[PDB]
Amino acid sequence: PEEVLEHVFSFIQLDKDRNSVSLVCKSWYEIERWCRRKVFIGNCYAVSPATVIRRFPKVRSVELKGKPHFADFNLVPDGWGGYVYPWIEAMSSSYTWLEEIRLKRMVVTDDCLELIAKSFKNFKVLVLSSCEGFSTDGLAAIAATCRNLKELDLRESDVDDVSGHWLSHFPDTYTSLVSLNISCLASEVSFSALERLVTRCPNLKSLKLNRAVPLEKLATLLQRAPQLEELGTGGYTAEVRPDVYSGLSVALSGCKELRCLSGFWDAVPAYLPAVYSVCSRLTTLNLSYATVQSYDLVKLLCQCPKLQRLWVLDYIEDAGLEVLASTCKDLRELRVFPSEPFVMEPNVALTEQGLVSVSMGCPKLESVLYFCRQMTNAALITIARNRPNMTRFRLCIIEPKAPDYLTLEPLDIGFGAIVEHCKDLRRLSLSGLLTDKVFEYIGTYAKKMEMLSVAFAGDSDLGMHHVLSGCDSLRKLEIRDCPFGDKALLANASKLETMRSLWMSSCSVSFGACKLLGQKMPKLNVEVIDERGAPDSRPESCPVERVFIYRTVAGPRFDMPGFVWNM
Amino acid sequence: ALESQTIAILAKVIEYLILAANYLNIKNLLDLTCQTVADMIKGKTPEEIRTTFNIKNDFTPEEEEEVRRENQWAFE
Ligand SMILES: O=P(O)(O)O[C@H]1[C@H](OP(=O)(O)O)[C@@H](OP(=O)(O)O)[C@H](OP(=O)(O)O)[C@@H](OP(=O)(O)O)[C@H]1OP(=O)(O)O
Ligand SMILES: CCCC[C@H](C(=O)O)c1c[nH]c2ccccc12
Repeated sequence: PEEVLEHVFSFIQLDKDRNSVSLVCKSWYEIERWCRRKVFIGNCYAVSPATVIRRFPKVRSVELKGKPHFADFNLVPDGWGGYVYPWIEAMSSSYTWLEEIRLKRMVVTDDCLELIAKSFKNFKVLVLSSCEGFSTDGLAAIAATCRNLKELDLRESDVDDVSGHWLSHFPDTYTSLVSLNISCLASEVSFSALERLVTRCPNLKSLKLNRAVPLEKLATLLQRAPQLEELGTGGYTAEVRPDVYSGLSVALSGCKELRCLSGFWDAVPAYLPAVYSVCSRLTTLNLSYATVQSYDLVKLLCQCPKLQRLWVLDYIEDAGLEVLASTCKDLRELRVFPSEPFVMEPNVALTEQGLVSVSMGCPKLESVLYFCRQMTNAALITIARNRPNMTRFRLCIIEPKAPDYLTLEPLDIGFGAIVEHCKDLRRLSLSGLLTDKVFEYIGTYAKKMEMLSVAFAGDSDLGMHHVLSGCDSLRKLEIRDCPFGDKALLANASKLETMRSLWMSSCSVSFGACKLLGQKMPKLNVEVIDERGAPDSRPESCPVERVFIYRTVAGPRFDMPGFVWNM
Repeated sequence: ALESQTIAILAKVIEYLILAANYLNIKNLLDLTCQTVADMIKGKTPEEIRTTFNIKNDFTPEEEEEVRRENQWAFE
């Protein structure tokens, strides 16, 4: 009975649950749209501003993702798309009460930022995860205008460096900042502006600095920010001096609420110890940019018993992870990045025994990203054996098509065990020497798997076909340099419709099959992204460079650059 | 005790269905019941729900499908 329904509905905040209510009857469809607070739009071309604005009119929070994931590997050329302007314009006049905009991998310009700033009075949360196309003039515009701002989170964005002067446009009456993340900025912000800023903002819980803030100034900021829950240091290097060390040590330990640490660029082993007051209550540690050798890392990790997330270079090494394994019983997620990929010549001693160790040791480990240079099915089988609760596993063997190094064999059984034994594996990245067999594996067992990424693997379309055929939960599949082509793709065209997207580049998908697929399937945009010009000026049997395929309810897009073609 | 600015069947109202908590204006209890009802739903299909109430569908597949498409393709 309406009022009551409104209120019951407010308790439901899950997109899948929201959707689910909207389909019970016309009447629930109706109440529900009207009191929908946020929309998640994982593919910005899947639907149109106007469609969204007109269904869900009282929206306070919008999330948009642009380019697909393989943009992070440089495999989507510029101009491709991602433009958010149309969204701001549309929402600008329609969404007065709009508070948050989280964009991922979109093009965002100074003009957008301006328009956000101008149209949105209650505007509180701007996250720009991996965006590009604005400069600090844009951020100035936000600083100056958004009286109520709470988050300015620029994680990974590519900014134009005009000047670190944008930050000082926050007016002296501004206090409401909760989270500031400027790690991608190279522009040196004004230290006094910042410091003054940190001080009048009593609710600021997350501060992530850029490299330009030097170690020596860290302590000062922290004295102003004693209630911080997350800190990302700036530069973490300096002349060794016990004044400096000590000022650090105290300020750091006056932050009793600190749980996450990152930053550490150029970090000096002499100054990490400063951070040991925090270590014992720390849940997230991100040591990705520290090039500190293993023992140092070990000394830091020994005293991190409550640690849930660790990202670290492979400098940690096997011994490293052996420690981690006895030390952090609560560890949920581990990411080991490479320190030196473009050498095939082991500069660290990080092997598979590392991950193997962690997997007996951490009852709760369930997300992995691991870069090593060698692997075996026995490792993988053991890992799968040990970690049935695993839910994301991304292995990345550096030298491609590398076989198991003891038996010289494919890694198919290795990975088979992962997918067999890890019934909630919701995500997966593969590497090493792999035959169509792994795919039969994936297809038979990976039933909950949502996301698969594959490179230099498989034998024939039969690989891709097992995957489109068996993987019931698939949402995103992305393939590069495999011998998958037309057969697999057309035998399974209707699957594409149950999936947010598929991406294939440097594969064997002919221009011919692209056209056919377009025709069979009006409602997919089947996009050829190719850089040698008109496709119809090559024999239709010729492989396209890249094709990107996604369902949409909006038909072909209006912003294709010159090297993109909708079939 | 005294609350519903609707003020200002007896059932458990005093020893503290929604209808009408609602009523009579007992803010807090509305929240007590509405949150637990909401649970009745979290993680249930649209059929599963309309079963466990007494809303019979009035969606003719034309529309029932077109919504499910928008929902999934664009909002999930
Ligand atoms: O949910 P999606 O629409 O598939 O977005 C996913 C997803 O984000 P959420 O899980 O937070 O919703 C991944 O989360 P996990 O797989 O890590 O649990 C995230 O992974 P990471 O942020 O941890 O890397 C991943 O990021 P990415 O694709 O850059 O690896 C991102 O993918 P999208 O680019 O498709 O959003
Ligand atoms: C810098 C992050 C790289 C990890 C990436 C992934 O986990 O998606 C990955 C890992 N192994 C892969 C094989 C094919 C395509 C993508 C991957």
